[PDB]
Amino acid sequence: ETFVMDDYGKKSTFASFLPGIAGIRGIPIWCYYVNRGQCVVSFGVDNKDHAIMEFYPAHQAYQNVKTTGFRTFLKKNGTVFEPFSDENITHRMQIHMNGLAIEEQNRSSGMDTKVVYYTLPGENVGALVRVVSVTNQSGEPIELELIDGMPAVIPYGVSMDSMKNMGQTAKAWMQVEDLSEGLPYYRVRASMDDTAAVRRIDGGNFSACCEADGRRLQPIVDPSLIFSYDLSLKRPVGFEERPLKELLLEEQMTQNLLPCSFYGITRTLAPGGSVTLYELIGQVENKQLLKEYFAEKKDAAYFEAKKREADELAEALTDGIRTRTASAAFDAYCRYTYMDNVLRGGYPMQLGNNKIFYVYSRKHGDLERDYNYFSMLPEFYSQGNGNFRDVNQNRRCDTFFAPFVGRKNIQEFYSLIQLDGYNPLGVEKLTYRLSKERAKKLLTDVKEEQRSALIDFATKPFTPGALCRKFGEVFGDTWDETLFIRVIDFAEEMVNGSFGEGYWSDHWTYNLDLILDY
Amino acid sequence: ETFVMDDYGKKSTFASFLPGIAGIRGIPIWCYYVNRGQCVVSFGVDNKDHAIMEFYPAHQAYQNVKTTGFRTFLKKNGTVFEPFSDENITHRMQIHMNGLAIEEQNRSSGMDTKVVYYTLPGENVGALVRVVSVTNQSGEPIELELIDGMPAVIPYGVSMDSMKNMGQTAKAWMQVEDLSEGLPYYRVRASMDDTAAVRRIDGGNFSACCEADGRRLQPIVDPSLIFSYDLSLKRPVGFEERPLKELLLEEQMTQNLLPCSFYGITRTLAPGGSVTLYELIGQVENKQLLKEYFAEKKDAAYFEAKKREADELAEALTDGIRTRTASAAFDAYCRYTYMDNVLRGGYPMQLGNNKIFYVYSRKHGDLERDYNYFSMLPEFYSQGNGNFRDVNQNRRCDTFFAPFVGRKNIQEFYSLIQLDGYNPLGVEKLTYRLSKERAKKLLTDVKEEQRSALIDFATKPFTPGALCRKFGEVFGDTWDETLFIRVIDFAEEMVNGSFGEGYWSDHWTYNLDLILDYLSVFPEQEKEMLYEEVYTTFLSRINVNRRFRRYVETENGLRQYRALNEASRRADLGEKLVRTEYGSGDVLTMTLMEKLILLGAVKFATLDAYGMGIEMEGGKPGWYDALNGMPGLFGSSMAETYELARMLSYTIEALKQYPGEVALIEELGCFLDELNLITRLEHDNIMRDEELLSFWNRINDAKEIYRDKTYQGVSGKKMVYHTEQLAAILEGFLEIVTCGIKKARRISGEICPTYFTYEVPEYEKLKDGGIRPLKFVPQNMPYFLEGPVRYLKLPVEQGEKRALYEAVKESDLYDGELSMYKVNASLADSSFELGRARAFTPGWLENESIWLHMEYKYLLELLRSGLYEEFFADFKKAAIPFQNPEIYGRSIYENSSFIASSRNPNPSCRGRGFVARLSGSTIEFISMWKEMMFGAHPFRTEQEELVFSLAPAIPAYLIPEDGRLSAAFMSKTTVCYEFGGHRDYVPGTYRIRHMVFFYENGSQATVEGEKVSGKLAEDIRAGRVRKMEVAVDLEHHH
Ligand SMILES: OC[C@H]1O[C@@H](O[C@@H]2[C@@H](O)[C@H](O[C@@H]3[C@@H](O)[C@H](O[C@@H]4[C@@H](O)[C@H](O[C@@H]5[C@@H](O)[C@H](O)O[C@H](CO)[C@H]5O)O[C@H](CO)[C@H]4O)O[C@H](CO)[C@H]3O)O[C@H](CO)[C@H]2O)[C@H](O)[C@@H](O)[C@@H]1O
Ligand SMILES: OC[C@H]1O[C@@H](O[C@@H]2[C@@H](O)[C@H](O[C@@H]3[C@@H](O)[C@H](O[C@@H]4[C@@H](O)[C@H](O[C@@H]5[C@@H](O)[C@H](O)O[C@H](CO)[C@H]5O)O[C@H](CO)[C@H]4O)O[C@H](CO)[C@H]3O)O[C@H](CO)[C@H]2O)[C@H](O)[C@@H](O)[C@@H]1O
Repeated sequence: ETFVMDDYGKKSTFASFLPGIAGIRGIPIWCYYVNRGQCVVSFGVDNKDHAIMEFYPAHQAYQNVKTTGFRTFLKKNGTVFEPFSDENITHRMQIHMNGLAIEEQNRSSGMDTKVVYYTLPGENVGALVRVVSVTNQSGEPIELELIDGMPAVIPYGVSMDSMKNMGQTAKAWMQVEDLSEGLPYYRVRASMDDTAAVRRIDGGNFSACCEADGRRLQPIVDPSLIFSYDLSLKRPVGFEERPLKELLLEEQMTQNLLPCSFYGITRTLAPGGSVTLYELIGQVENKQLLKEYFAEKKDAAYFEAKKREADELAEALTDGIRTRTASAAFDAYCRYTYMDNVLRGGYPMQLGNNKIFYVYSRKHGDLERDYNYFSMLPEFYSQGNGNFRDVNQNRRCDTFFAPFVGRKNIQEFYSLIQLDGYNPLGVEKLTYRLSKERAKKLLTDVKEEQRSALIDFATKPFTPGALCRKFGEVFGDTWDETLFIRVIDFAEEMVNGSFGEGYWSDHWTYNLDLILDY
Repeated sequence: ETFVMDDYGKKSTFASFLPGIAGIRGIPIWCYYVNRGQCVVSFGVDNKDHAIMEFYPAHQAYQNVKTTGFRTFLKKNGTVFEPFSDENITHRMQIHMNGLAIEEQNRSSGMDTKVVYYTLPGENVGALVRVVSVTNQSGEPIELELIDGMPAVIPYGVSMDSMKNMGQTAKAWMQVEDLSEGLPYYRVRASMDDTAAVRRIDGGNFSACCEADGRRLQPIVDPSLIFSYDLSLKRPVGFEERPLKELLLEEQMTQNLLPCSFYGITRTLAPGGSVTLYELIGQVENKQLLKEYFAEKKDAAYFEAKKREADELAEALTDGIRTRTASAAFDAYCRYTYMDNVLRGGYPMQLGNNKIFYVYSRKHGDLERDYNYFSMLPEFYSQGNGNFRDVNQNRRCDTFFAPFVGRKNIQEFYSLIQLDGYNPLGVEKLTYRLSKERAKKLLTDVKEEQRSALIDFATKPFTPGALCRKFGEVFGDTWDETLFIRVIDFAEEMVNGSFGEGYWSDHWTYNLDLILDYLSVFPEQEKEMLYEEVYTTFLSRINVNRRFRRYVETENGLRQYRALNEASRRADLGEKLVRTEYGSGDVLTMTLMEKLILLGAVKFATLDAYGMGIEMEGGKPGWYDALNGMPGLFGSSMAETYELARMLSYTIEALKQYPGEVALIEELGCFLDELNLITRLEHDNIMRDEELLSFWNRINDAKEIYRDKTYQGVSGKKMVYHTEQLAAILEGFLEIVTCGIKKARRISGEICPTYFTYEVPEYEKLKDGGIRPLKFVPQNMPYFLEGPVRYLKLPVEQGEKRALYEAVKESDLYDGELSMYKVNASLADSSFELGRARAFTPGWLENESIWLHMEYKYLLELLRSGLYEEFFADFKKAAIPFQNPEIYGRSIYENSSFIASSRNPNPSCRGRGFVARLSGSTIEFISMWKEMMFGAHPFRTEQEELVFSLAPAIPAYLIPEDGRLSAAFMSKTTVCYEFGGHRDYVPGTYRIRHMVFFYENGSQATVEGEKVSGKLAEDIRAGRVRKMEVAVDLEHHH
């Protein structure tokens, strides 16, 4: 069920990505990786211009993975080693359905390193969980000092074109705050553009690291404390010159720089011992939500439960094509193909009692499809728009797997045919609108102050995720789902369709297949 | 003359660039470098999207210099070393005037490496020459295999945005051809864009490497043959695994890849031996030109001659400011400053017999000014366009160095002033056009086939470089320059000027400096300059809205956002001049006096309600560009008021000096009469009142009437006047301005203010839709250094200026530790809508930093006022050449935009320059040097007779032990002094004994005393004297 590659550093290069599914009640993110270094290039939330790690095409991703990617440094008795930096040392790679784990077995230094990547499922905050473990395989106790983190974090509010063109001047707006509390907040001082909503940048990027006991660690945001005069990020000269304890006591730059995030601990490892770290890198919209999320302590059990939930999510999503044949590769390929088809087209689900909804759909884009401008919705019940041909083809055999769909697809794709035989290119995401009298009749078990806001929001067109977020923000934390179900059920479907760019001559031929499949 | 830095890898980072001058007959290129790796980041020809090396900002340049920059690999008996990769190994760096050389001394491997960079001068093809030498310092013979080249070459036809966004997909169009011939050609297979001219990409990038013997080498274009699976370009795994000889025999990729260029040789070096390589990386437009260029073999003598020519080009360009003082750093800084000023403004030269041309000008841009879009012309007689303010300031002292220029600058920069007082932002490059009959008459000694093409090309507008290129392409290689000279001479000058983006409120104040600089050399031409009818008027493009319609009400209160009406937008291609008969007659001509009167009248009657500042109604701020939101808050500036007062005083003096008759257009005369009536009516009310509204309404109504009447067209009818009425009107205006300045000084405090910001609490809505204010509430602003700098120009007594200097020294504008003058006080207590300046950290960019331009302006104003001792004391400490190179973190011969002050939160960055060089302080330093070496007025006029005298003022720390100082006067005559002691020779404390003149024909002359008048002065001003000997206090003692 898993694919294992040995010595991926010396093999041919390829680019892949995580599925980025956070479930019904999660915030999805996008992450791409290559088979070089620590196998992470860029990731972020929503579309571009909101990326925690700078986005690169495939060539630049291959060229700059080992410098701007995740970095891990070790020191064993005055000598500094760097895992996943030398291809001669044996290393391995595993590709799960919804995960990625790599490891290295360095027989010279007698230490093993394992890194696990997965997306945090089913939480109000979208982030990328990262677990790092180091095991001592020598025969004597050792004194180990570890540093691990990301050397370049793009502050919130910096556009991609700005970063790639006017980067030197863009450093005037960069800052990092809240270092004493252990939750650094990366955002711009003021809006880059010369328009309204000045000093309105409230969202930011956060990073938190903790051990098994659950206590957070003091971060390092000044790259000059680790590399000193070396601006190529190739040698940790500062780490070699000075002990880790001294570095944490030194004053750090917080403004007019490109901030980083490194966490360090000091430990003495007995033979057979191990050290584990847990990290969370994500993006929020205000400090209040971030503070509320960390109102309860996070520990190892929480992270392992989240990892199991993330695996089970994909394993249950792709449970409708399970087969058994002579070769397991065939059924593994079948499951992967079904997952990809669901990811591109959209998984059908039954919403309310008479509505049909599609989730996980997105405008695809990757390190090789760099000409596209991908976009995702960072809220509950994630969905996205797409082209006509792709969505029409992907939903060809949707009735067979989900009998309750019926003839929704046929009506949807035959109502987009104009009187002259041509059809619009775009198929926008679903939305719902509620009338006046029905809205006033349904809302009879709520306070007037909440009722006014709810009836003002529900009348305008909305998406289910936005409705759920508004429900939460209005009712606090002790609401009921029956009201949401009734509002969705009594809502009215809103028509969809965008003209796009032009008229093709082959988009009309993919409907007889739907008719025959039904 | 050269700056040497040791172990530049471990020092603080900085960014610089080569001057990129290829001479008159060369193709210039642009190249930037940093103090990391091999010190080359990106270079190319023309603007961006045509770069051989990918362009990066400063941060990315620092981060990726060691990977995408030039790479050198060595192998000594199975072990691979890489020079300029480890900072522990000793290395050195030298910065020449027009070159760059680095070296490394590796005592472990016992090998030395030296790399030299320079631009190829005076050739039809622009390229970057690179010389690499390796010397064996061991005691035994070694077997050396060398590989050197560039790992990433951008094929011709790939845009920058494409490379930085869609690079993975863009590799489908990349290819490399002509590998057997040894001249690889990098270009795209077809045009990237989906438009016409398909398969028309003919230009490309080429690289050629040869040894001393002149034979070319087989290149390597596949990076996978050197790095193998290592895609990070960090380890040459392929080179380590296999010998060099085997690599050259293997098949290489030529399509669907990012090509590189590596050259390799194999040699056995005896102890003390050396190996040298020469390279050429450039860009052409067709293969035929490249083949023709390499029709003759290139060898070591050719390259060394080219290097000597490149050095001599700069050494001769900067030969007009040569001096000799106690410290060589001072004269080196003077030469560098003059070179930078020439590079930004343009070197004057005499083209043909009656034309004046400027070369080497460009739209500047560098790794730190990444927001600009630089552009250069890749042809002979290189030139470029620029902004109005920068070009106007850079050519302030151009007449002194080049007497033959005359009054070209004054006419050029006064013909760009529109009838409403504003001027276009852009000043495009010069161009020429030839008529029909003259073209057919001149071309009578050429074949018909060539004549048709020549007369078809010459009629259309053209540049001299394009004309020379067409001449060459038509005539082959055996033409004559007399035809080109005659065509240039008989060509007609074409008008220039582009509207740009918007209207500022400070571009008009940099012309009195030009007038005074011209008059300081030709004191007897004043009347002729004033009463010459040659100046034209630029045609306005956008007219400003009325004051009532300029106000928009928002939630925060009443604002001033709308400033221009789009309904009256003009076309930027129809006409660039103003004609009589409402646009259907001949070209309108006005005298200089009329222009001065119009400027004074228009800049008057624009004062704010309180009558202190001048409204910035053009939608843009003044000199301080960071506060780009001030015009939206009813902003006003006192610097414009001071400049207006100075200009009006000068105009009054000029009118009272030469009586006569002055003619003005009808509208200007009516405006002057109405303004005189308003002033005569409300002078009494102005004196005793705080807030003035009726005066503001009357003057704004008159100005609006005049502006709307004159915008749509002006008749050629002209009204005669006299001098007494104009003198009286200008005296009244000057009195009003002086009263306003006094009121502003009373209100502000101990230091003269610089800006004001009003807020109207109550307003009345009109029936037509406009908004009529009822009252204004002034608000104070933090102190700025520009205020006192402008105020020092006014003619006040010495005591007030000394008190102002003491107050400024005691105030917060004077940094304590650095002993320099900041730009402004704390802005943290002002409104948040001021602009981008409020979003910057204090002590960084234009926020409480040390701006060299304003500091040098203040020092120059101190010098001109007569505070010689204070000027010397402050210049000893605030000058760039006197700074500590370690703290400054840069060569002391180069300027910077600003220096971080003590307010910077990071202590380690306090006292370091930024934004490379080419700031506005170069012209300030040039003026300071001129007035310090020769005095304010070398030439005077009395009873229509020229008088020549010198009044130098040199501080004690510049006179050498032998007491001899030399400087270049008029860039042709050398003046040598002889001081008899070590003391400050301020004027009034010394007397000149005698002077000796050396004519160019060998005759001598000795004039006793200090005053020389007559034919000797005429010869001196005409450059007929080669050397002078001036003695102060007789001979020199111990
Ligand atoms: O055969 C292989 C595949 O070919 C594909 O066709 C490609 C075609 O789609 C591509 O078109 C280019 C446009 O995508 C490109 O779009 C531009 C935007 O990128 C730009 O905005 C970005 C902005 O998103 C970012 O934040 O900032 C950037 C810097 O400011 C900014 O550039 O806006 C532009 C203006 O709106 C917009 O045009 O524009 C290019 C130039 O016009 C287009 O060329 O072109 C490729 C090369 O020709 C094609 O290969 C097919 O679609 C695939 O099916 C094939 O598999
Ligand atoms: O106080 C410090 C200094 O501040 C400066 O003000 C800065 C201001 O000039 C800057 O304006 C930005 C524009 O320069 C920028 O221009 C855009 C172009 O870059 C773009 O074309 C490029 C193209 O050249 C390249 O080949 O491809 C690129 C990718 O496709 C493409 O982006 O075209 C745009 C549309 O025409 C054009 O706007 O645009 C930015 C966004 O509008 C502007 O912000 O902004 C800075 C930050 O606000 C200012 O600091 C002063 O000028 C200096 O005097 C000060 O020293």
